[PDB]
Amino acid sequence: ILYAVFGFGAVLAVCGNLLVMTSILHFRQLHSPANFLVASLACADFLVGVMVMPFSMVRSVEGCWYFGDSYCKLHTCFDVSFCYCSLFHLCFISVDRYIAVSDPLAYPTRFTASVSGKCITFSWLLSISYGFSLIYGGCQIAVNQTWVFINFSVFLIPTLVMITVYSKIFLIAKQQAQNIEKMSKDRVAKRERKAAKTLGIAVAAFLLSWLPYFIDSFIDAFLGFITPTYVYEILVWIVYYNSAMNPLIYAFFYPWFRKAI
Amino acid sequence: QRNEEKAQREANKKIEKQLQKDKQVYRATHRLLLLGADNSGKSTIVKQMRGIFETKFQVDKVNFHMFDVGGQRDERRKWIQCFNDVTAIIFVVDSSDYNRLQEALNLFKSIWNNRWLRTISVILFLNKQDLLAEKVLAGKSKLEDYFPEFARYTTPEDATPEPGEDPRVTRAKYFIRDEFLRISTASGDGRHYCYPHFTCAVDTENARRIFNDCRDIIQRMHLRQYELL
Amino acid sequence: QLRQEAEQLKNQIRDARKACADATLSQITNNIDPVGRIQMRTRRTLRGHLAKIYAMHWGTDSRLLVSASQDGKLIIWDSYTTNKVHAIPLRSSWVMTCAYAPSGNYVACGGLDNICSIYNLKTREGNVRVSRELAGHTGYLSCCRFLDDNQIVTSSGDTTCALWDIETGQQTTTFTGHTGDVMSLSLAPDTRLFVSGACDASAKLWDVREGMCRQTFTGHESDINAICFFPNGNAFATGSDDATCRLFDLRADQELMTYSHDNIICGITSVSFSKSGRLLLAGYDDFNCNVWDALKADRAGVLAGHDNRVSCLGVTDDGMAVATGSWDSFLKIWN
Amino acid sequence: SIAQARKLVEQLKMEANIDRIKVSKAAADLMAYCEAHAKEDPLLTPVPASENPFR
Amino acid sequence: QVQLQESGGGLVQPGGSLRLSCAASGFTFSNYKMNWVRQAPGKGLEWVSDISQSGASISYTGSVKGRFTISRDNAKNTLYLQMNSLKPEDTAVYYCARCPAPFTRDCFDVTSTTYAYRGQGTQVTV
Ligand SMILES: CC(C)CCC[C@@H](C)[C@H]1CC[C@H]2[C@@H]3CC=C4C[C@@H](OC(=O)CCC(=O)O)CC[C@]4(C)[C@H]3CC[C@]12C
Ligand SMILES: CN(C)C1CCCCC1
Repeated sequence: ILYAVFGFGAVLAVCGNLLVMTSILHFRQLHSPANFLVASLACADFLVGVMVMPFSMVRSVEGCWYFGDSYCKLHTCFDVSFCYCSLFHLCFISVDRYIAVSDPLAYPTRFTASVSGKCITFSWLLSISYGFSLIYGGCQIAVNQTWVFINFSVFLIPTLVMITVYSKIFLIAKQQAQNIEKMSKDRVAKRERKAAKTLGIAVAAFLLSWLPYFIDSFIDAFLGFITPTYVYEILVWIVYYNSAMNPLIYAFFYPWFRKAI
Repeated sequence: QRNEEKAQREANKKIEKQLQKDKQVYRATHRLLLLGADNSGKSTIVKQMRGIFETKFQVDKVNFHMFDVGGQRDERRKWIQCFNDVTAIIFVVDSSDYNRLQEALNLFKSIWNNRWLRTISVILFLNKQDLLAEKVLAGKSKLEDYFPEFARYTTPEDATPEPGEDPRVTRAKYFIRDEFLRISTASGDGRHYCYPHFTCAVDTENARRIFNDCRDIIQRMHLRQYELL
Repeated sequence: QLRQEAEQLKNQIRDARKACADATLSQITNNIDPVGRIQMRTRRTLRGHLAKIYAMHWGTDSRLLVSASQDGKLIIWDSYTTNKVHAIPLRSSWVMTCAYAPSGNYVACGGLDNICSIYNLKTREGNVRVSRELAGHTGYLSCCRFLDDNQIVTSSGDTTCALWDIETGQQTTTFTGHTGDVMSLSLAPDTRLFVSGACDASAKLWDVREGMCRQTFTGHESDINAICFFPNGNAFATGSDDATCRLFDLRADQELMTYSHDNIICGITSVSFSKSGRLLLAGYDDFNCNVWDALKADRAGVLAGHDNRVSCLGVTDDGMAVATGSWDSFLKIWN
Repeated sequence: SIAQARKLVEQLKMEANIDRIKVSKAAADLMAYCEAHAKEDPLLTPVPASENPFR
Repeated sequence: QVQLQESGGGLVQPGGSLRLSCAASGFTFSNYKMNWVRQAPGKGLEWVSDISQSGASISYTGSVKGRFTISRDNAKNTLYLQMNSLKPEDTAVYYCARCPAPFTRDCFDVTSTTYAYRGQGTQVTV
């Protein structure tokens, strides 16, 4: 019965991502260095919902992996490369907004399309390399008390980079918002509310999805309370929902992207 | 026919290379429209910083081209529409005139509510403050005679007067600034903003001012597009 | 006291105009069938300009077109294949007009810089360079058009048109008479007459040889932006800030028909006819162009394709195409 | 501005001695031209995709 | 064509009253913000007042504020300026002006030396 919500999540990961890929690649007024990162994230998020998500759709509820060893290996490698490629992309987009808001005059010179390409290629190669160098009845990635620390640490690096810059932008947004009213205090708070809303939703969209799955892993390995498998799959699904979260948060939420369509 | 098409494609490639090479340059520089009356010291400010008088100044690795339009006739209704894409309008006012000041206000109001010139920020310079201070101390010409509402104006608590400045001069100064800012904030819609400054003819810190205002303008443009402001 | 006879003579002229007006171009035309529902779509979209386009001009071969953009670029496109042919960098980036010579050899452009620059496209070396710069105007050049390779007509923002002999470089004739900025210029098929519309809401016909205005046409309520002869050359059309187009015939010396709608409230920027003169195409400030039946004054179609202000609009001599340039830096070809 | 007014009045008077035709004649002429040349207007008559060079 | 005709004015003693009228023809009077400007003897054109399309927002130059009243009647397509308590710095040629384009709340070039949408003006001397 729980397949309903997973199916709804899969639909968004697939229905709606096309009009982002084709929009960015086709509409010539969006060929900006910033939107290249967004397109790369969109294609990573789609390929998550095309390769690994459908193969874990009915396999999860069934409880048995009825495909084979090679199928499991591909489904795991793709999963640990794809989800982490999406992570580094979110980090790169974030740094892009930071460079756009702070130091805005030298923005075109510092962040060119070439640098966008380097960042995208770096993210892809790093994700694939990590997947290959880590990974290579049913399946269950071994814990061995050591693996989790790695998995998390690599998650721990870009999120802190991507928490701090979004906070720094908020204070920039806070500083500016005061300048309108003083030059022209519920008035300033009106704009502070919207700024906080946009940054908070952007942060929560990833921080409420990946983190439960890493705290569950930690309590499983350390505290000793073995988690029943099904709970593991619900955590996996909540970590895969971020792939559908990204197209809504980064593309649809912006009016200019709306007017592009 | 294949030869002609191949040569045409080669020419288009060699052209697109040059446009790619020039797009960086065009995006790097910021264009500024310098407007002001004959009395206003826009000539002296552009001379100190340095048909159409183009000047270029470079600060903090950023290049601005200021385009003073001098060769045209009195009418500006049509040639102004050429400057929808400039980063800012630097609008210079001779604040010690008291007689051609409403002219400045009218021009500023016309610029503000222009359909094409909307969404353009105005960096407002109030030149000749020395002469205004001298005139106010002299007391020969009374400002109220020109602006009745100044008879009840009160200097606001947020004012930051210069050391050794008489309250009269501060009051007149900020009256003029507020006269401009009323027009500025009457209908802004948050797309563009006015940035008023108090400058003299012996002031050498203007270029950094324009740099700061341009940085603020571009920051606001980025913040509104990311919906963070 | 002079204004007294001026005013009474204007009254006499208006009375003569009223007397000569028996039927309007509404009852005579109502009998024919409507033109239909013309829908056009963008065959080609030319991309490459950095800033907003102001002007453009087809070739006489209906192949090539020059376009002028505020980044300081004069770019020649091959319309069929969307390839570029030349990309000329301008001395001044505020170019408000361009012309492509009828022989195809020359291109002209000018604007706020007060000088009209003429460029040759077929040098022995191969590159494109400044053939000659014409100076003498004291206002921005709003439009320039070529009589031939050696004679060009220009219209400036200093209330004056000028006929230039290019070899000598001097203005052979100085047409004066307008009160406001002359914003548009259109030449007759015989290249003997030409109409010019200015900001005083007036369009004046000039004989190129005589050098003095032959007829004057009023009827607008605001600044005229665009003007264009009817293909046969016995009429012309003008667009203004009134959001209305009007058709004036030379021999009748009176407005025939006005094209306007209650919905439309923004001014016209560019006007051009078709080959047959049955379709009048007008670009508006609301980011899209409208196609009127020039005879029945109906709205026949809409070229809703542009993201910003539609600046220039033109139609091939062959009549196979319509180019529209706008303020979003994109040329579009319609068919 | 006496010279300006004088020249303006002289020019305006010079434009009164023009041979004008009836408006109906002009309307008929324009309609006749449009009807005569309509058969060769690629915009008026939908061009077939065969010989339309924007295929 | 666009024709603005001023009327009223003359020789009045200081502290008197005048009524300046402007008849408009050749355009939709209801759709343009209308202005009054003056040309002092030996001075440049000076903007005096303006009134918006429906008369909702009226503005005056600071000098004359409190004693002049601008109004417009779109029924008969006329613009009015009521002049009270004249003083001998008010002598000038008064020009009615129309704003360059309709549906706009900016008005450029109205004080230009050779504007195309102003009447001949009336002499008001005191
Ligand atoms: C992680 C936590 C903090 C938030 C989880 C919910 C978000 C993913 C939701 C909350 C509000 C939603 C937005 C609310 C409204 C719209 C407008 C909608 O466009 C419309 O035209 C619908 C009508 C409307 O504009 O309200 C497109 C989706 C979007 C951006 C939604 C995208 C998804 C959002 C950001
Ligand atoms: C099972 N999925 C959701 C996880 C696996 C570990 C890396 C992050 C993604």
